[PDB]
Amino acid sequence: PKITLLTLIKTAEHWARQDIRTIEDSKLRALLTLCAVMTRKFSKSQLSLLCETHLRREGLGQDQAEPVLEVYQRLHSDKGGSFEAALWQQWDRQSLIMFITAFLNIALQLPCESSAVVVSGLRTLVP
Amino acid sequence: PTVAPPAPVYR
Repeated sequence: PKITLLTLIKTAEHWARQDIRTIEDSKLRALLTLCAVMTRKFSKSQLSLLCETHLRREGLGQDQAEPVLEVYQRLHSDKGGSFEAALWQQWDRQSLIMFITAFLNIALQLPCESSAVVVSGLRTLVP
Repeated sequence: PTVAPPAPVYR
């Protein structure tokens, strides 16, 4: 199947509603890519809001904002999956699972652009 | 390749 924008979102919808703690590593690795690709569909301005929401929902302290925002920033600017590969190599499986699930559940509810002019205009078009 | 940041600590 073609990885269109719609397919990408439907794939995210689907995996957001799964318990991924027992899935094989090959699929977990692919989910990391999904999070990376999906992160890049947010404007740069929305990454702090992504971080703040991640912290709030996961019950993390403000001292965790630096590393969490860094993950989102470095995925957003990732070239050739270099940073993505580093996360896979250097984090334990439990950390990856928790970050991935957290992201997939927040990503579909946050706006992907921040300009009021963009948001207000697009709302007039929604059925 | 690079050096990843630390994973989030739950507490």
